[PDB]
Amino acid sequence: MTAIANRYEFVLLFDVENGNPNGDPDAGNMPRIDPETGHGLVTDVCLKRKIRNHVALTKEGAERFNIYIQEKAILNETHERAYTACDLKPEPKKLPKKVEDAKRVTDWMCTNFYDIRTFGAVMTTEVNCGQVRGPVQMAFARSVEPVVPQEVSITRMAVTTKAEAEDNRTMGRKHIVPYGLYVAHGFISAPLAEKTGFSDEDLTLFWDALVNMFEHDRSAARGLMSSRKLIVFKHQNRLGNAPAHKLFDLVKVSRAEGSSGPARSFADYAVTVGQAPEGVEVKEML
Amino acid sequence: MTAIANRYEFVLLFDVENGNPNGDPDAGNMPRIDPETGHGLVTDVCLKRKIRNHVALTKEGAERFNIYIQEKAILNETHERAYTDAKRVTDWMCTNFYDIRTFGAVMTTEVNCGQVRGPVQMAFARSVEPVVPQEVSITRMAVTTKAEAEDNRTMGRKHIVPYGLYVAHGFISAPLAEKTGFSDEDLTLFWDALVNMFEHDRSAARGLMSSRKLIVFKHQNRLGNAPAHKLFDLVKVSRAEGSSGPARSFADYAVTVGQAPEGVEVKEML
Amino acid sequence: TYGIRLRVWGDYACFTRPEMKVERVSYDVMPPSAARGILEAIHWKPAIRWIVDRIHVLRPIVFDNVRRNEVSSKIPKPNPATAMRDRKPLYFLVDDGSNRQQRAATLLRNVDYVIEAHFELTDKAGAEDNAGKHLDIFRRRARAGQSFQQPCLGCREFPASFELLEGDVPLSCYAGEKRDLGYMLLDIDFERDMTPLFFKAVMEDGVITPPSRTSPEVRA
Amino acid sequence: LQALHGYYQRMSADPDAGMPPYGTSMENISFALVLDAKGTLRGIEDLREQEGKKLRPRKMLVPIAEKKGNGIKPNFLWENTSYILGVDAKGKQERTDKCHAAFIAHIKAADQDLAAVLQFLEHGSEEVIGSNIVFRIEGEPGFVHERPAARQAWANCLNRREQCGQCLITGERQKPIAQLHPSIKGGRDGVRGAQAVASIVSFNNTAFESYGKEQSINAPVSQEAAFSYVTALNYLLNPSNRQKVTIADATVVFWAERSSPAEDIFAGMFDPPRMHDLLVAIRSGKRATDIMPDMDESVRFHVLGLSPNAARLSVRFWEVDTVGHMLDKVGRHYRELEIIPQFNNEQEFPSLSTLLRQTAVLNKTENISPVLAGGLFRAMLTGGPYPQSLLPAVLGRIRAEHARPEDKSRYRLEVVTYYRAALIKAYLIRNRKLEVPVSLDPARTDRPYLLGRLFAVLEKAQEDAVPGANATIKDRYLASASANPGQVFHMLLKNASNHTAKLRKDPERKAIHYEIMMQEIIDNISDFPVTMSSDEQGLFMIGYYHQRKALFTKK
Amino acid sequence: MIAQQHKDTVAACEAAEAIAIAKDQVWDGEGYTKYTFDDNSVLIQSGTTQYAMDADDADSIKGYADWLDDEARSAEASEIERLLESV
Repeated sequence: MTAIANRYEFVLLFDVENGNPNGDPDAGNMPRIDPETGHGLVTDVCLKRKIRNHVALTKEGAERFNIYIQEKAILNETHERAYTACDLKPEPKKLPKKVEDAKRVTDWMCTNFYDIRTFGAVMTTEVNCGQVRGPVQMAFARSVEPVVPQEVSITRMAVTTKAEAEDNRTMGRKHIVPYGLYVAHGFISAPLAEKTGFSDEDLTLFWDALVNMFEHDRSAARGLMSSRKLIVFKHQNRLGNAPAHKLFDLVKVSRAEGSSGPARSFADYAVTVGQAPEGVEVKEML
Repeated sequence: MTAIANRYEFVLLFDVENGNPNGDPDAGNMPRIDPETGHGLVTDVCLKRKIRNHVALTKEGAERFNIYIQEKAILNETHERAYTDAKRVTDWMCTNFYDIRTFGAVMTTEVNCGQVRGPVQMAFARSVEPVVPQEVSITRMAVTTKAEAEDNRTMGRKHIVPYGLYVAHGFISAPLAEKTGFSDEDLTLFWDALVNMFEHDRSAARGLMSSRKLIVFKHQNRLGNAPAHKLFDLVKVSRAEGSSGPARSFADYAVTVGQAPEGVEVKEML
Repeated sequence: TYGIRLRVWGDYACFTRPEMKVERVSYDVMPPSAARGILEAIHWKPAIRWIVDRIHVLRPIVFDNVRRNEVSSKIPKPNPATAMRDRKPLYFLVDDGSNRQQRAATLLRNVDYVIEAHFELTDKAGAEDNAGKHLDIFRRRARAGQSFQQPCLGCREFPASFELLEGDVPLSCYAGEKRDLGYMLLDIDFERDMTPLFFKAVMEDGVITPPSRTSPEVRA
Repeated sequence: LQALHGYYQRMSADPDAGMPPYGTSMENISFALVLDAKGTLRGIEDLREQEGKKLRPRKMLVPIAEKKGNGIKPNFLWENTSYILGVDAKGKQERTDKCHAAFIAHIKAADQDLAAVLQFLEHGSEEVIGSNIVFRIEGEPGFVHERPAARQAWANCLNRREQCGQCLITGERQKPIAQLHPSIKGGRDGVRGAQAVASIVSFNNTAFESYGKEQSINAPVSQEAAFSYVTALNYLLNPSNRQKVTIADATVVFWAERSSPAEDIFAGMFDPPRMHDLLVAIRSGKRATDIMPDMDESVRFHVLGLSPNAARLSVRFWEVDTVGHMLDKVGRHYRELEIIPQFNNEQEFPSLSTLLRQTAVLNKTENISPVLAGGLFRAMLTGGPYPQSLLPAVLGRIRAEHARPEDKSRYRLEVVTYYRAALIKAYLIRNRKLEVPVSLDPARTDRPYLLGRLFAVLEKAQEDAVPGANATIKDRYLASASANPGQVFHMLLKNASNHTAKLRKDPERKAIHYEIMMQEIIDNISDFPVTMSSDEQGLFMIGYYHQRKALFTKK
Repeated sequence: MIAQQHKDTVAACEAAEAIAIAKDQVWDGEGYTKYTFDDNSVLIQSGTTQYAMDADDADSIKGYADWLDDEARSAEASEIERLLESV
């Protein structure tokens, strides 16, 4: 599996309409916000989870495309599978002494699992299996404008257990964002892909997952979520030709002059992409 | 072995957005913050590690740019030695080990009091204004062990700095370089590394980190020409006129550099 | 008439006690050896000896704890000849197992000192070398801020900002105190096989007056 | 440290304290000769005890015995009659004479005790013969080998039995340097967290060696000093003695330069359970002598804090102030922490561990950041500013915490508890010099304080309109309201309008009181700030806490 | 554990003291010297004979008691009880 040979930076713009893009376990289930400014947040972990889900759905557990962080899997069992495939006796807390055996087990895990191959993983559990860094990384997604989450109160006409509460129906509540445009930055590293095996077919599948990330993630709390723009910057050499922060600044998002009042649809925003440096190109076709 | 003939003092400005620039091992991995001022802190060894990693990734075992003190991101495919009694061995090390030639080392021969000190030196980097790291709660689908499987989820946490602009000071001593071979091409590579330290350090914890400004004071003499602390004062960084509340982007900060004394130059690599 | 008065200060400082070196614990005040090193960082030649007369403490003793990931062992001497009898990748893995040693340091903060020291000609002094010439060289360098290497408060990651005190030494914070700091390192005697020698340090009026480290009655 | 060495030297002088003198072992002793200062025998004491089964020689702590063999090797100051008495039960007078000559030679390795015992050797019931015997001087308790002069003589003998450099603890020269130190207890009776055996000084790795020195020679201390300080630390670390306490991951041990009653109270001064009266007095600014007179406040007090890691433990903080000064500083600390308790069951003087625990991730002892603990039990007993990290820690806990009815505690846990409010008040009083009342101040007219009070009244309206609610605004909007009042108070006010409207139709039609309170608070505000600083957020939290407490059972 | 490499040879003492962390001693009937290391491992010597002990396993501590002389066991009852609760 020949690895990629170019550094990539990408910017993803996705929406949410009367939905809850990512709940906050500490503040009930309210959408994550930056309390000092009000801007919404979506952990990179959530986006990685959605990408994993899309990969699993579109590959149906085909060979070399299993996903490591599954719904109910036990990680120690997967590491034991790797050790059995490598024909080794696993010490509890330690990697195999022979460094080549440790490399073999880690390479097996990287090869037969897609998300380990892409995002990396930590496997130093009671059956150690090494560590991987992961060529593809992405930071938090932050709304262009402050969001205004609102509490939706709902009821149910049934009661789980034996209770005489209902003289009024059982209560409950949702949390929704009336609308929010989020910007997600991400990086792809050729040097790490060389060590991990992240190939070009993997890159194509990753782009497809980003484009169709939300189309199969519908639920009772998500509302209508969609990916609007996907700008990809491709460098011509393993090490980039321009700092990333310069490239991300080329994607300017601002409210359209013809719009006023709170934003409620993507038409309220205008996105402009500037000219990239000579050593880079922009794939603004996604 | 030509070596740089000028003393340099450089001030590097870098920032982090929704990340953990340097977790504190003595505080459960929370980002380091100065107890006396509340400013965020980033120890120098972290930046030195980043420089070593960048040079290792860039040169990839060039003739004179091997790196000794590596982490387990080492690559074992190719190495070639320049090949140019304690003095002779130390000279070899300096000739074909970039970090040793630049930062120094200790080679088990304390019989030789003269160590390998290396010209470059840099201190802790501290935020320009107090930072307030945020605690982010996360979950995981899978449980690691069958014992905890008997509900099959885990609630981790992840600390981030919403934003912070850090100032790093550094000193390069030409006389020390003359004893190690630190040459001008090494200085250019060092500036390049400082400019592009973080472009290859991306990870799940660090978020987005980048170098914003790099001011270099080039002294005319082999020794200095003005106090270093008076030079660092010329780099004044404050908040822009239209910015209020907590800072969240580099645009909130306005940075200006004063007029240096007559005996020193000033450069802006960024 | 003679002597020098150098002022040094910084935000951080760590003069590790020899008995707590592994888990760094700093002295309350800079020991005379640290002053020796700071002075030699500005100007020194094989034809001289730096002697520290007094150290003035001008700021309160304030501590702080910093922990860092550090390395376990020094890099070993290789034989260059065998370095390419085969392609031998020489490296040290900081993150590998026991190589990673975490060392907690409790260090000072916002220090400020004034160092009084003078000169002495050694056996290998040149026929023309004179204490006045080196004294004037040091004074010129200190006034202009020039230095052989950037001075640091013990550890290189703690740079020192230095000035020459032409006027009177400023008043100290402990002007009315007589604090006993117990025995602390005076210097290291490199002639008698790197043998450390200590002195009972008493901070009278905020100024420490160590005995001369070249005297025979302080050396064994 | 030299303080620990001094502690052992002071306690070791007390025979009953339990300090083992250096170079001594437990050995069988049978008889004790009692003789005057002139060496004349005055009596014999049968110190041997009775088990009922047999009369055994007593076990006594004496200089370690020699490696006896075929040849005669004299023991220092305790031997059989063949050495001391000049006679033996075996009748071998030549062996007895050689033993006596060696013994008299051994002692000579001007004190009245040594001279008196020598004079006895110049002279040379009958059951003493053949048994192990020791000396005792009339008019003084203990035995000859327990006297300071005997200790010095035995130490000098051991030193000559060298296998030395200048000790950095005592400062003496020509002393033998310890190649390795004695280990320190770890675990239940040691520094909690460290492995079973730990050490202050350790150089097992080459990176810690300097100047070509090897092993513990890098820290040259005399063998006696090493043993003394290690034994002192181990004795302190035993919980049987009341001079130990554990905070976060660090275990703190304290002692005084001389015997004092302070050593028995300080275990509770920074760990509250007469002691209550003392705490009340020192908080008010009085002197501890008033509550009880035995304190000599000039005696200086030592506090040491050790933090562990895998196998070696590190010093975290160390204070040497006088008893009076540090008692005054602790009183000032408690004065600053003063707040009206939320519930009658809460401590009047919050424990330092409890305060730190309330900043922990899930309010459990682990997850406490060691740095914050070091900055407490530090800023507490030094009077310096609290670490700047403190306020963001408690604010973040308030952001992350929420009502926890699953705790099985009957009261729905408050997000801004009594302890967090006390911590915020202390930080504001010390680090920011602001004025903060101990209870509600209706005349404060300070914008952050007013906003906090407004939040409290809105919360009360909510929980009155919707009894038994799963979660209130305290769970979610406290963080954003404190940090960004402009962007969130409109929705809170509209929701409170809804709550009062419902509260007006239903019973409790006079909602009117809450509306009046909102009017009276909003009156003093001209604009909702877009953002607030960290100290302003702390003031907001304090105001919310004060208003909430003054509203529990108003009606 | 280096006791297996050097067995009862005296050079085991040299190696241990070269690599060992703080050393302890016992004077109770029969002379005993303790060399402690990281990893909660301790090497104990008396004359040529020696015994290796692990501070996390009960059986090792019991064997350390058994390998000692009777009178020493009484004095070490306190220390033995300390290690034994390691669980």
